[PDB]
Amino acid sequence: SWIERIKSNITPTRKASIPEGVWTKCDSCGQVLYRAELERNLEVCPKCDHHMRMTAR
Amino acid sequence: GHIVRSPMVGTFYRTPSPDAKAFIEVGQKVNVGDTLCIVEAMKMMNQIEADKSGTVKAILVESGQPVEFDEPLVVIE
Amino acid sequence: GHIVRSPMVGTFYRTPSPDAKAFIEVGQKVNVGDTLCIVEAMKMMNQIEADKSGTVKAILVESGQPVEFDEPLVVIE
Amino acid sequence: MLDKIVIANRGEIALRILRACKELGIKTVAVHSSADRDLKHVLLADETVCIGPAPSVKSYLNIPAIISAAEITGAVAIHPGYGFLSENANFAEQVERSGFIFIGPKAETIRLMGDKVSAIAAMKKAGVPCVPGSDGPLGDDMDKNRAIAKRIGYPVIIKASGGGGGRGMRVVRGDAELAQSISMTRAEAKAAFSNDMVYMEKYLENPRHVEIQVLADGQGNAIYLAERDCSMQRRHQKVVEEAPAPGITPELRRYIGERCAKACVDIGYRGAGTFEFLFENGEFYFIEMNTRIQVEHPVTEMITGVDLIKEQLRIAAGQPLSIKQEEVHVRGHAVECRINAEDPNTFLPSPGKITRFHAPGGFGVRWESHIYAGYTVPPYYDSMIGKLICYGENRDVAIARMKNALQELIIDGIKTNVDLQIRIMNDENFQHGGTNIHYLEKKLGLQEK
Amino acid sequence: MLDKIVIANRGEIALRILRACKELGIKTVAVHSSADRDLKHVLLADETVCIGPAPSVKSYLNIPAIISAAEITGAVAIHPGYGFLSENANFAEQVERSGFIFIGPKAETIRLMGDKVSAIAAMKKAGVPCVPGSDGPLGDDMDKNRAIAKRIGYPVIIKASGGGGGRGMRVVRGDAELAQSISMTRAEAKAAFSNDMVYMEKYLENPRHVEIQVLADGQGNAIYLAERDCSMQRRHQKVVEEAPAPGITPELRRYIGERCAKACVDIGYRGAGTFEFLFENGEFYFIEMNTRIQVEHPVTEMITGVDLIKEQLRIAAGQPLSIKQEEVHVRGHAVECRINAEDPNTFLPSPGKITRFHAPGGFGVRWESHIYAGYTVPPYYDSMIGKLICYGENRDVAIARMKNALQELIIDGIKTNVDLQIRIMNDENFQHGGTNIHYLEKKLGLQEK
Ligand SMILES: Nc1ncnc2c1ncn2[C@@H]1O[C@H](COP(=O)(O)OP(=O)(O)O)[C@@H](O)[C@H]1O
Ligand SMILES: Nc1ncnc2c1ncn2[C@@H]1O[C@H](COP(=O)(O)OP(=O)(O)O)[C@@H](O)[C@H]1O
Ligand SMILES: *C(=O)CCCC[C@@H]1SC[C@@H]2NC(=O)N[C@@H]21
Ligand SMILES: *C(=O)CCCC[C@@H]1SC[C@@H]2NC(=O)N[C@@H]21
Ligand SMILES: [Mg+2]
Ligand SMILES: [Mg+2]
Ligand SMILES: [Zn+2]
Repeated sequence: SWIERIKSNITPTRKASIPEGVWTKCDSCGQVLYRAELERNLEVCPKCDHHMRMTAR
Repeated sequence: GHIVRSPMVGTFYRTPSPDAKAFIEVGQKVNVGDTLCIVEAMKMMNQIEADKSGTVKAILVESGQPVEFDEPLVVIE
Repeated sequence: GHIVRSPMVGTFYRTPSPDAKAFIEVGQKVNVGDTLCIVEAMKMMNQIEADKSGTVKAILVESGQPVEFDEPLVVIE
Repeated sequence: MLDKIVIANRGEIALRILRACKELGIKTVAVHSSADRDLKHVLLADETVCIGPAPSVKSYLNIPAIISAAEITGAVAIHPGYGFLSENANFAEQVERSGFIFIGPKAETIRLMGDKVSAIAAMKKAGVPCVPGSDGPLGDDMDKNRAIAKRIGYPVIIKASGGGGGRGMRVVRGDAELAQSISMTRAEAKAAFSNDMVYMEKYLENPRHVEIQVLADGQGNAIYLAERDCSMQRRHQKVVEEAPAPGITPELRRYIGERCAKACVDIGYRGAGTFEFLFENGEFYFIEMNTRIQVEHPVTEMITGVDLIKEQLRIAAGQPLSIKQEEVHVRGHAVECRINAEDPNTFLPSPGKITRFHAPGGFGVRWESHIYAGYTVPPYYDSMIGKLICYGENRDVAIARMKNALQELIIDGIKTNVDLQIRIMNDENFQHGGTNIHYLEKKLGLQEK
Repeated sequence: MLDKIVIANRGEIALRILRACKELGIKTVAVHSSADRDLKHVLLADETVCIGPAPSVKSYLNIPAIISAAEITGAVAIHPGYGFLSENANFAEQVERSGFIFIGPKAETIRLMGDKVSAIAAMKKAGVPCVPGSDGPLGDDMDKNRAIAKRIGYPVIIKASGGGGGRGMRVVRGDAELAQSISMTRAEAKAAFSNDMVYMEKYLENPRHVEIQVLADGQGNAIYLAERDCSMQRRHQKVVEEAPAPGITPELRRYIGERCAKACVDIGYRGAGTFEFLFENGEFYFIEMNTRIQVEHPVTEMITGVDLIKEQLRIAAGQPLSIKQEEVHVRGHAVECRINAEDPNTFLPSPGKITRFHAPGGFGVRWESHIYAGYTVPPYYDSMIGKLICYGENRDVAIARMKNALQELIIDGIKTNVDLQIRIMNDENFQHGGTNIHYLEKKLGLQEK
């Protein structure tokens, strides 16, 4: 009866690769962010609107 | 006792680097402020800090084994 | 007490003929051997005989009202 | 249209007929037994009549009580369905004469085609090919019996012309026990079906059960719908039936369909019925006619889009066929899988209560039954409790859905033949499609040490 | 074919997608919330991942957690479904870039067509007729706003271009409250959907909701399947949807379908999406595009015979369209009837436990849901618990079956909108077919003394 299952675990061998420089973090709130989104919102975490560093240029 | 659970989803790593000592290990107790594991997600190797000071009774996961939200990680008695 | 039930299906008639006295009527008790009603089926007007001698407490059906198998007809206390 | 009819049957076919009736706006009357008081179709019906006690003979075969119900409620016809009084030609005669309309063929063809040997003879006369055999009921001329056996070729099988339900058939390996086998087969036929007629028909070792569905209004119109194939059988009882059948090119489809339509015209057939066959090496050998609505009727409905029961109820109302032969189309492929209350292996009925139940649903999956939670299966009749389907645009898709649906399905409280259905579905040859009837019987295997 | 995908959704569409995946042999990954641990589709799935707590924002909209699951399990695509992250163009961008395949349109068209006004502009450019209105987002030039209002003709309606779910729309009776109405509508749009864009579009008083389904592989192929009609609505929320729509002659069908196919080609559309419309006096006025798989997708599947989800999963695997425009056929008529956990009148959600449940089944009746006995409805998301269908060869037959199925259906423990469905089905005008969208709203009535 599928209504009562075993609650099996996931297989570790499965492995997918995400590019390194496409996901950033905001330590102010902890919400992971999409680097291009943050960089397009003038380095402003859209979650908590916490300003961050920006390059002079 | 208490069980601390991963608050996000991602690969489970205990050693911060490919060849590194584990942040914690069975036996040695931890305190409120200390990193217990690494939950990688999108190459951003995050860290987990306990909330109740006590002995590390056991570790319910293994390095390289993906974990889900609220997935129990370690039980503190 | 006991309830005698039609053993077949068919139209329920109490007077054997279109203008006839009822075989039985409330009040007057019956005996084991006596016709209680007529259950017409295919124009073959059959008859029903009680099995337990007792008072006719009531009649649960009415003339012209079809009845089914094991349909309760009269309850004898 | 018929102003009201009586569902002279019980269960899956009863509920299905009830749905068809309510669709066509024809009020319904449910004639139930005392044990089947809380059936689905009973509870969903306008008017419910009890005709007898639990046993079949006392209650559902009590032709007098059924006609009583039909007269008291004012019906103007009756649907027997399949099983109980499906092919009882005398029941048809009585219903015809009593003043009501018998939904199905006229009793005359019931008598002609209910005798297997007369059916085969008329088929030969009408151009339908037939299996080699006696070509007549077996007499006591043992010399002639063995001459015919030698002429057709051993092995041979004895079948009671008045037998039914896949019983009363025995295989004869040689003349050594031919007389005793014939005598005991006749005795069993007498005991069960009260008829002693026995006949000899050739035995085939590599058949592929086929049957072609036909609708005829009895007014010179007879059409043939999609094919079928019930190859999988256990004890000659069908379990899985795929419609159409793999490898039946449209040429053969139309070739045999035209002959079957001509046969229906010749017999003047009325109602829905199916000419069984047997297939091998591109040949057909008539073996019977189930002059009723079969059990695997859906698998023609979902691929043809035509509701058979509605066609029957229209014919009974006197309406001729509203569907031409050309306008009938087979679009795709289907599969069906009966659910039965037997033990998955011992094949012993296990009636009981169903604690928990959950339909499949999902696209293309059709669930016909009456069962539900709290429904105590009565240990008093056939063991079928559902005809499940899975229509696909091809055989692979249909099997896939079946697998998924069977996964979803839960029926708890009584053992059932779901494990076997899953195992058949996973079978490689079955997924290829085209096994011989024996396939399942051979998989059964034999003794092990 | 996609080696594995993640069902980034929950419920009826989640279970349906799971069935489609298992059919096509594509392993499945169920991303659930902590409250939805014992969903059907969750339990029937290969691998289950929990991504957050009960609320929508913490768990199911947690794009990071969904991508986490998709990376850990090794998927190579994701299905969002409809609702949650269906039209979040940024979600599409992230999924595209992260390394996985977004099952649906490319994010670019999500952005272009998720803005209602840009969608209407591109439609005008592509030849699709559009409703009179602002022809641009509303500025603060009250003079121009009132000039446009006078030009199109009162009454008028304010709709947030970034709004969704039939909310954030207000009808303006006159200029007296035009400014305040606009301000509060913008405020509600900001509060809910974070977007302030508002625009003015003419108001129609006698519309007949239409929407034409289209499949395009994004490689220059775009086909149009059968029509639809969601006329019946309560608070602009659909309840009943018939497909095709009464009175849409094949001429209009093909006329609008060719234009919509050309539009899909011009936009280079990829995935399954539906061009809503509005109908009256033989005219069409585009109003939106639901660049996803709608909720009433079945009612095109059963009349066309094509499984839409399978078409999507094939397009995502790079396969072009395997169905030509000519080979698509509409054979019959359908009807659908959502089941929701609201009070039958107050329209207040009533989540709880379902003590007893019984599917309809029967010919032509399709039951899509996940509910079952013991399933405690979570008081945390939308109130839909099943998309029930009844396919007929004509509208009368389909309604009849619906009536019968609704009769059979039992769902106990939580109040539901079955009484209302029965009452709508019995409605004379509805049975005739062709009511205006308001029909149900007008039947509601008004105050009584
Ligand atoms: N002449 C035959 N040769 C081989 N198998 C047969 C023959 N006749 C019947 N059978 C087997 O028995 C099954 C049922 O035969 P049928 O005559 O339809 O009996 P019933 O009336 O019991 O259904 C057939 O489908 C076939 O598998
Ligand atoms: N211009 C309009 N005139 C009349 N009714 C409209 C108009 N625009 C929308 N509606 C009503 O609102 C419903 C939903 O509109 P739609 O733009 O699709 O909003 P949503 O994005 O909330 O579904 C339509 O089916 C229609 O009944
Ligand atoms: C990127 O290549 C995906 C795999 C994760 C690599 C990192 S290196 C640091 C951690 N140690 C380890 O074994 N794998 C993790
Ligand atoms: C035949 O005409 C069917 C109706 C039954 C007629 C008989 S006459 C005797 C019974 N009395 C009565 O009122 N009807 C019954
Ligand atoms: Mg047979
Ligand atoms: Mg819309
Ligand atoms: Zn932040």
